[PDB]
Amino acid sequence: TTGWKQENGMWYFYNTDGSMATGWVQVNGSWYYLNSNGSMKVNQWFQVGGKWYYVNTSGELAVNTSYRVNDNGE
Amino acid sequence: VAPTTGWKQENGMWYFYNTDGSMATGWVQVNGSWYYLNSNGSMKVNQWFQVGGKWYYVNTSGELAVNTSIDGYRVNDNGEWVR
Amino acid sequence: PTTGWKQENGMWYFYNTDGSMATGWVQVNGSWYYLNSNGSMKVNQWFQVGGKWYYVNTSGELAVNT
Repeated sequence: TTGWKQENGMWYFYNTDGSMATGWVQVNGSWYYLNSNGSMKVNQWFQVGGKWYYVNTSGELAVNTSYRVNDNGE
Repeated sequence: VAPTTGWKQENGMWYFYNTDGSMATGWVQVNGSWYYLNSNGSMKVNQWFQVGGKWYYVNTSGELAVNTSIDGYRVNDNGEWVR
Repeated sequence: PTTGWKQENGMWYFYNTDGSMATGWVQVNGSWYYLNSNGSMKVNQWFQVGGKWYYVNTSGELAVNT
C-alpha cells in the first residue's frame, strides 16, 4: 500500500512505486520529517541545514507559532 | 563556473540556472518540493497542467500539490490526479 | 547574500532564496544528488537511505541502471 504506514508503533511514508520517502514530506498541507532510515521524527526539536525545527507527537512541523517559527518553521 | 546559479526571477517569472550557464527545464525537486519548468525554463505557477497524460497542480509559489485534494481533485505522493 | 549552488571548502551546497540551505534529495536536469543534513553534497560513495544502498559518482550524481 501507499502513504502513511505504521509498523511497530513507528510511522513510515511509502511512495507509489513502493519506495520509502525520507526527508521532508508534505501530506495534506502539513510538513513531516523522516530520518535517513525512513522513520518519522516525533515530539522534539531537531537541526537540519543549520536551522531549528520542531515536530509534535503527530509528527507535524509546527509553523507560525511558539520560541517562534515562520511559514518554513525555522 | 557560471556567475549566478539556482533560482532567479525575471519579468515576474522564476528560472533555475545550472552551473554550466544553461537553464533547467522539466521537473525540479529541491528542498522537499517539486516544481515544473517549461521549454524556455520558466516556472509554472498557480495552475493545472498535463505531462505524459497525467494531471498535476502547482500553487502560486510554483510548488507542486502532493498528498492532498485540490478543488476536489485527489493528488498522489507525486502530485498526479488519481481516485 | 548569495543563493543557488555554492562551492564552499571543496563541497557543493544549495542555497534557497530566503538564504537557507536545501537538504536531502535534489533532482534537476534528470540527475539526482543527495545533500547531507548539513547541506553538503554527497560525492563518490555508497550510502544507505531507507534501508537501501545508493551510489553517487565523483560529480555527486546518483548512479542509475548500471
